[PDB]
Amino acid sequence: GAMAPSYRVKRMDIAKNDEECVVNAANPRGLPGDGVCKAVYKKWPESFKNSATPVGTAKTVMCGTYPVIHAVGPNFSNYTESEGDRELAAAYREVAKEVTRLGVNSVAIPLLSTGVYSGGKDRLTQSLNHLFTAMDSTDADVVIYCRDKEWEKKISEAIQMRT
Ligand SMILES: [Cl-]
Ligand SMILES: [Cl-]
Ligand SMILES: [Cl-]
Repeated sequence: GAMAPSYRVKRMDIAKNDEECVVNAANPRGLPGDGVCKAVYKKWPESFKNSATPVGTAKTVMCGTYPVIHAVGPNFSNYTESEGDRELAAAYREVAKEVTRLGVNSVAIPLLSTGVYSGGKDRLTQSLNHLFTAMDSTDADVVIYCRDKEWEKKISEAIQMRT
């Protein structure tokens, strides 16, 4: 575990992370995809061997010894708000199980279902709160990666609020 487990946020490409493993915002079919998923495919293509997994689950595949945790958030275009909310919470719970199983001291994580799977809605708070629910009981240093300047400020505020 980390000596003083923390949350941090950085506004940069998660493919350039300084953590011991990465969470991919994957699609269920293990396809190269768009956004975070395409950056992850370019950086760690070997990790897409048998990475297909259902919505609401996470499947880890090693790129060398570097773990890529493929976490499949729901696409809110297809799911009801209710069912999507349940699957998004479940995906993060499976990420926490994988991070724990791997014994890493740090993890790089995007906000699941906030980009092309958001169904055109702002889900910063929904996705971040489900991240916290899952990861709060883990002792890994969590580093959240985002691309928008205003999102960085809002995520930083939410982290600092809890102290
Ligand atoms: Cl960057
Ligand atoms: Cl997304
Ligand atoms: Cl963002």
